[PDB]
Amino acid sequence: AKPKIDKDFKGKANPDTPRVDKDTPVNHQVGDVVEYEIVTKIPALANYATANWSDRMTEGLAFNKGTVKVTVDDVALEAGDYALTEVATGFDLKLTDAGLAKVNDQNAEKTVKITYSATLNDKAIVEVPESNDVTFNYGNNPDHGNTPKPNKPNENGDLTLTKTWVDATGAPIPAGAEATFDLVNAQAGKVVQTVTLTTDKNTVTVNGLDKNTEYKFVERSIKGYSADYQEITTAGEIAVKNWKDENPKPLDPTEPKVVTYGKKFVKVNDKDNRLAGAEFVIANADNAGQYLARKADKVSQEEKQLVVTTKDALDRAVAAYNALTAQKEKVDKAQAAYNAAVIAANNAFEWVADKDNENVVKLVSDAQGRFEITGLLAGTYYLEETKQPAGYALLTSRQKFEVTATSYSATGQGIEYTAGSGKDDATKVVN
Ligand code: NA
Repeated sequence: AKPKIDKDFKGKANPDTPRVDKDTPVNHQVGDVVEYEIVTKIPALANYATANWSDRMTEGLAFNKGTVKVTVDDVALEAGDYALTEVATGFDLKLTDAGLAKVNDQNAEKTVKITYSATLNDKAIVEVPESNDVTFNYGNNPDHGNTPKPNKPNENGDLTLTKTWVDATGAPIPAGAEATFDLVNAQAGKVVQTVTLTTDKNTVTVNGLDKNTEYKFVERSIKGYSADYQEITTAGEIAVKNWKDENPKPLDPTEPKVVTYGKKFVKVNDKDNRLAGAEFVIANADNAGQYLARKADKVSQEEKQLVVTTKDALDRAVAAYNALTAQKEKVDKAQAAYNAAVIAANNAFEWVADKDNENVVKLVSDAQGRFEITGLLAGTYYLEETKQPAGYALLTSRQKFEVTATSYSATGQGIEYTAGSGKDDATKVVN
């Protein structure tokens, strides 16, 4: 009777028997190309006027335009069978009359498969998942529904919902019913707040949200109305239009999640004094092996140049600081600028045999001894010091560290990343 849907990583999707652990994010490294598949079962003897799929992704996943492929019963559709619209944050794929004829009026269940990919990018934050979000909007009447578009709150934590209503022709009409929405953290898929719009007030502001987190208002199905989520035009505002299409509720599968990991370090001496200007690379073995580098063909000339120029300025700041008596915030700022340039340039990682390779990632301690690495797979890695802090001997041994699902954030480690934090969330490196 009703169609069935699932979305998962390529090869895992199963509309009949969806995977049990979907909610648990799968560890990837920055630059990974994540392959997705949507599988939809359409019943025999269907007579749909609309069969539309739409997907929107959180900002750390860059939809790869041109990667969409669609098959029915493992047979490729023709260009004329669907209308595909691609945007920075995803796509909409709508069957034309020609495409509908291939899933309608069939004597057996039809299986639609849509595959595509997205690239995990440098906007991803360690331990915060990234996600897509597919909705299948269908019915015997034309349907105007689509998938939610995630959005961040305004600077002060406010996110506002506005709802309007139209008939099947697009003409405004009064609210047809009370409308309930679940405000969902779009990264993790957890509901944070439920709101209800009465028939006389079509807007509501939710306060206290995280300005660096994406959310979405997911409409609970209202009988005979389809939810058309408007493109995002500004932070802190989400608009929804309800069409009186008189179609069934849409299909809304449980999407998988991806996540990257990281590690924090503090450079100190034997008295726990924090040291600026120590430089390190990362190796994949306790001796020999390879070193962590950004992939040269995935980084622009401008991105590479910024790493170099900010490093030069950091070198100058470290020099000027080291000249000061015990009795510079300049170092911290310069180091943060360099760190930001490194993150922006680290679009993808690879392992290289030559530690002198110009693309090898180089970490530098600030005036609080701090340095860090983000965007990694879990594993056992090894720091190698390449430049000692002024006045100290070069370390001779590599230092083992473990990257895990909580290694960036957890206490129970060597030292406070930032003194006084109360969290021992960094690896201690002693000079
Ligand atoms: Na969905």
